[PDB]
Amino acid sequence: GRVGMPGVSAGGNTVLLVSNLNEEMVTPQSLFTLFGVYGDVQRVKILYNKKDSALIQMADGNQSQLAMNHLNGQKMYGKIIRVTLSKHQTVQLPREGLDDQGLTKDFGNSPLHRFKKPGSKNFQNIFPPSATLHLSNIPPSVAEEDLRTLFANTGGTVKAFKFFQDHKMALLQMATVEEAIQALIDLHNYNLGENHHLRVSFSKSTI
Repeated sequence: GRVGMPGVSAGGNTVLLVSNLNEEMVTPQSLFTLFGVYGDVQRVKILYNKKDSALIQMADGNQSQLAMNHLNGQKMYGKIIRVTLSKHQTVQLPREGLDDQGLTKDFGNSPLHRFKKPGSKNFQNIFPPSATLHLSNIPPSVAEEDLRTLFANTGGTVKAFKFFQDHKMALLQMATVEEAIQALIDLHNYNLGENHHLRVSFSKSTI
């Protein structure tokens, strides 16, 4: 085992509340890979009842408070993206994963992620943002010829792409860290190929 303490850095709540959204990226995979790159993630949900808000579910023990503090005011797309630890009961999704309505997203199957606890490929339980964007996914149906249109809409003006010649993985460079985080988030699920974005993330390397 690796856990058994009588508590954790959040409390055992497995939830993370968010506000001040743009309603233009805080719904699809983009938000899910946001909290999915800033740590482990259990689920997602969105709400608009007389107020714009959303909710994520996480491992609430060493990444939800970090992601909370750093995303609570980073304006990486055009909004304060307010964030806090939640204060109410967890979600329930007794349905297949969409609560038969769609405002919920039991995407915990991580169909675009392979994150794990510290011990390999990570040693900080989260990933800090940088202008460099390392990945695994380079399908034969999207390459520079379509990645051009992708980065041409992410936020920067480079996404310098460099890829292997004996594997299916690569790396990208945005012009700045803010558009870097928002660019790999925006394209984290954009390739439409057999590798269907195994992942994109930050690295110490450069291009």
